[PDB]
Amino acid sequence: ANVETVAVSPTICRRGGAWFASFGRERNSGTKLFNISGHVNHPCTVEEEMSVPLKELIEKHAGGVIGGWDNLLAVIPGGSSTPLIPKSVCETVLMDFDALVQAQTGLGTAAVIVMDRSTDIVKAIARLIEFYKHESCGQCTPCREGVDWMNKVMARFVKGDARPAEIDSLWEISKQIEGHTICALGDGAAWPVQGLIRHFRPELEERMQQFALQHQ
Amino acid sequence: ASATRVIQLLRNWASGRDLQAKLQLRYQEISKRTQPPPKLPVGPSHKLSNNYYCTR
Ligand SMILES: Cc1cc2nc3c(=O)[nH]c(=O)nc-3n(C[C@H](O)[C@H](O)[C@H](O)COP(=O)(O)O)c2cc1C
Ligand code: SF4
Repeated sequence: ANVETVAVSPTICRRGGAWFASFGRERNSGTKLFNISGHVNHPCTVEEEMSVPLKELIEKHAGGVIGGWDNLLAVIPGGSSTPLIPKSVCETVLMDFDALVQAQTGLGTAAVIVMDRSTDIVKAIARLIEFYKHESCGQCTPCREGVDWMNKVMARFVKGDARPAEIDSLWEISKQIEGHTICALGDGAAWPVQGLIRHFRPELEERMQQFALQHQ
Repeated sequence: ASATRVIQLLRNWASGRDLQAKLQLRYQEISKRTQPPPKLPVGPSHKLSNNYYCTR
């Protein structure tokens, strides 16, 4: 059991399950710790009710996005394993399991990472993939080989060496890792690239265009 | 051919057709024995995605 889950249990016993279930939406009960980091004025850790909207949490406890809310580019809501969401989704999304699942991003550890409009999103996702490549235990074939493969592909994506067709290839590669490994680390490596391709494909395409035009 | 015009006329009268137009021996209208390199396209299964072997 997670330490937060173990640590909230005596309070639940003392005050009752009804008190804990009074907070949040149905099937999303209780309070939660949030770590807001990245491009915020006041990165911090707070305790808040579950279904709090993301924008309200960011602008109330983290001092708002650096440069204003209109400077927001993307948010990773639940740690590196969750897919990122663009600014248009963060306007009304709530911070619980169900709402973030409907947003195709998941809640995870409730670790909000904020990236503003000055962020190279491709570089950030490639750094996350490098982290997963360095953290893979190597036991099973899909993680051990495919995560390294996607790391190389994303490293080439950062410069722009690749061709647009490879993007689809990358997608398929991630699909061959997800659901085919012993543990969920493979899923946690496959999902960030899926989110980046889902929401920022034109950025990758224009990077490849600029690389081709610069290097004949 | 190198035949003199009188021999050409004799050949054409004997055969009944103009032989100089369609000669059995090929002189210089054939292709060069040295050619530029080719390129040779690949094929329909050379895609990078949506190409699972179980579908083909
Ligand atoms: C690669 C990987 C790393 C994980 N690391 C942690 C971790 O550091 N701490 C943690 O509490 N759970 C971690 N988890 C999730 C554990 O499965 C989880 O702690 C466990 O299921 C406890 O369940 P609980 O959240 O109901 O208490 C990790 C899962 C994966 C796949
Ligand atoms: S998916 Fe899990 S078990 Fe398989 S290689 Fe990666 S870390 Fe090891």
